[PDB]
Amino acid sequence: TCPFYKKIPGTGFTVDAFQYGVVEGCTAYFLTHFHSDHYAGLSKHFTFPVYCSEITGNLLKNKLHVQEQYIHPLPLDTECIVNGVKVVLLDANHCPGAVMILFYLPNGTVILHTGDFRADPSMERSLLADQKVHMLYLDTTYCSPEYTFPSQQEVIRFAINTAFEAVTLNPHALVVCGTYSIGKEKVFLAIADVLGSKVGMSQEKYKTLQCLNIPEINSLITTDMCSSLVHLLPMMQINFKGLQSHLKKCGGKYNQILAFRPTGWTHSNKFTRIADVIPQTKGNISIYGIPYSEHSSYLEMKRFVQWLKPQKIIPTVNVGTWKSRSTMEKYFREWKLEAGY
Ligand code: NI
Repeated sequence: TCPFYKKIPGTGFTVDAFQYGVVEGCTAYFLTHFHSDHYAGLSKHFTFPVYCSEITGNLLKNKLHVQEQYIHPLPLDTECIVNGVKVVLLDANHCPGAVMILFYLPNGTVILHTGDFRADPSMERSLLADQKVHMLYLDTTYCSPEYTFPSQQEVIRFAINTAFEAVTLNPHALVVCGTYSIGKEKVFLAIADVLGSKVGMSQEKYKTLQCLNIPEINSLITTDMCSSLVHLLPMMQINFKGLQSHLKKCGGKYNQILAFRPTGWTHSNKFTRIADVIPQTKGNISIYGIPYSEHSSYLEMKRFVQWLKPQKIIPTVNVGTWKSRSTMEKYFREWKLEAGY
């Protein structure tokens, strides 16, 4: 049964609600982005209208084989009418194709659903600036002050300089980057650009990347592993055993691996500056864990919400425990009293 925080009152609409069978009263199903916790339940047998971005629609058609007649892509930053309700899709600064959705209810209420997002001050100059929002359905993944991490720009700087140093010291080193979903493509693309290489990968991952409208992508990626000195591997293989086994397959082309594991936040963020990060090393294999996040830090979240001044907030992440829910409500009240709304 579909939970309340996936339903949009006063409409026939649901958001990221594909795993509950046929939802009673739902005339249009919105999908914020192509991550499996959110698309869970879609397939080629789905026969209700799906509303999403153009990129999310390319992935629905090519990866899950949803038939074209049920896929309704919408342009961003553009007022659209769906089943007689005005909607707009905004960039969520999450993974490729990820959107937030503004719904303009017939009774005059305005609702923003952020999907998954990384809040940024640049959102304060989108179409959000123009009007009041009554209810916010908020990605609260890191809604606690302990959750600090660097900008994406600082993390990429660390990774490019680390990779370029290693391979200039040893021209026979291979760089490996872990992946399990779309998102975080800047990690491997930035590293391959500084090394003058294409990124090599499996046929299934190359397929996924071809759906993403990334400029000049044919120049950046390849399924020919032998021509490439940056390889992508499934995240599960990013460990000493998996990497040893990969090096064996490269036919004595390489004598060292440097590997990156993009994570979200980890507790070593509570102690160590990005500058000071060191790898785990066994023999000729080193593994860096780097805190590349596609969700808001606590401070980024707080700034967006205090700017938006919503009348009511409905969390969409960490809603399963009483202690979580109570923690989040406390922070929302602090933010409200501090800013005066
Ligand atoms: Ni996500």
